Amino acid sequence: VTSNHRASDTVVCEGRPQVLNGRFMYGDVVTLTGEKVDVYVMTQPLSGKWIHFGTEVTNSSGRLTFPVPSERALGIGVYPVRMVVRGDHTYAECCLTVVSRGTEAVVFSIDGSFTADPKVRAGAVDVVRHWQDSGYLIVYVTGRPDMQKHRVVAWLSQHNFPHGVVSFCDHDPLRQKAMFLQSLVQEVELNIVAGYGSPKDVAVYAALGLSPSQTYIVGRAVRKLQAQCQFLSDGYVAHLGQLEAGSH
Ligand SMILES: [Ca+2]
Repeated sequence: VTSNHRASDTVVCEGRPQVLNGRFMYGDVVTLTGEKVDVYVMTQPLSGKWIHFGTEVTNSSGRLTFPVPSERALGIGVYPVRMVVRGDHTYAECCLTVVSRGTEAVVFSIDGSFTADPKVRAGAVDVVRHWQDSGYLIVYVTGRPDMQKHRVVAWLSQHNFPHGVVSFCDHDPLRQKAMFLQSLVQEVELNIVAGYGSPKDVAVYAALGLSPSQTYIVGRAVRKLQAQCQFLSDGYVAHLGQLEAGSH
């Protein structure tokens, strides 16, 4: 019945082609195939005024790829995006983040970093907020399908987690996470300087090229992983203290 539309938070380096993606489903029992969707960008992020950028048609799997015209390409900043289904005026929302080349970022694996509605680990929000206030782009990744974005984002907003680029899976979640982060590093030209998560994430970060100094993992240390990461045995609050007195 009710629409369950999702639009991908898109991060892109300046000057580079800007491409927005979305998927449009109802109830994903129903797939919105072959329907016109209008793409809006709030080019003045605090104005509340939407600008129609163009229109695209969803494919057989309800997906949408919309290219931002070069004449309308957005400068460095974060811009709200809304994709409206013309047929019933339902919509999805996501942010377009345009960054300067070599922008430094921090990755958090949502379930493995933040959970213990699941309860939130103590001091997690403050660590993320610390990284953002220190000048780092926040990137949230999760193995969950974007079908659940509506629930995930809400959770993130409930605990007042800082605004960041949120990325969701379709398949193997680890290959997707690894390759996605790789695409951030090579095609978006981000400088990922630290990765957070649970033990299963170590491999992923290792695949990115992150050193064990830069890989923070929750829960007491595990011997197989011994030289592959830093364990946050004492918790996020303690970790925050150890960040604040510089350790990174
Ligand atoms: Ca969650």
